[PDB]
Formats: sequence, structure tokens, C-alpha cells
Amino acid sequence: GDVEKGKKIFVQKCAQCHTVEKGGKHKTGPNLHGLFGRKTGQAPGFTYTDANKNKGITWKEETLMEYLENPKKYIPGTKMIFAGIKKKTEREDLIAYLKKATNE
Ligand code: HEC
Repeated sequence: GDVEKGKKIFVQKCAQCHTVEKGGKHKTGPNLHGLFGRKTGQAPGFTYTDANKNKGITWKEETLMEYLENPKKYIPGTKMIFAGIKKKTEREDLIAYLKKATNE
């Protein structure tokens, strides 16, 4: 989608859990510090539930789409609470922002 709207919209409904624009600790969501290429399923501290811990994926521009669209389906019992995104644009916008969140 856009990258800027991704960031804006993200902060509008994601940052509450994922404040990835400062030294925001892993409270209700891990700070998205790399994401693309950064194999999950193994954090140094808050490594989430078993359900996510058990996954071990490289958070590519495939699995992010799957997750953000249908997170409860992608992972059957995460602590993430996000049943739907918007329609389609937001699914592409958020995932475009994070494609630069890996870099900023
Ligand atoms: C709090 C109720 C949440 C909201 C709102 C959002 N997310 Fe989230 N997310 C949440 C938890 C508890 C977890 C842990 C599971 C895990 O796999 O770490 C996550 C995880 C993610 C991840 C992966 C993190 C990683 O492994 O590096 C992504 C990519 C992610 N969440 C993105 C994301 C976005 C863009 C959100 C707004 C649409 C969003 N999350 C909201 C909890 C919560």
C-alpha cells in the first residue's frame, strides 16, 4: 500500500501493543525491531506464547500478510488481538511500513 499511511495507521491501532518508534519494551506486543529476515519463535526474554514460540518463521512478506489478515488462523492461540485489518489496502499498507521499519 503506501508506506507512510502504513506507519500512521499502524501507530493508530498497533502501537498500543507495539510502540516500534522508541525504546518500547515487549509489553503486549514485541517492538518490531527487524522483522523481515529476523527469525521469530525465540526471543531473549518475552518469547510470547507457545503458539508463536513454536512457529519459527523468517517473517517474510508472505507470512506477515497471512498473519495480519487472519492472525488467529495463522497461529491458533496467539496473544495478538486483531481479527481483521480493514479490507485489503491496510493489509498492504501495514506490511509496506514494516518493510521500512526493518530499516529506520
Ligand atoms: C496487542 C493486543 C496487539 C495488537 C493490537 C497488535 N499486536 Fe502484533 N503481536 C501481539 C503479540 C502479543 C504478539 C506476540 C506473538 C509473536 O509472534 O511475537 C504480536 C506479534 C506481532 C508480530 C511478530 C513479532 C515478531 O515475532 O517479531 C507482528 C509482525 C505484529 N505483531 C504486527 C502487528 C501489527 C502491524 C499490528 C496492527 C495491525 C499489531 N501487530 C497489533 C499483540 C498485538
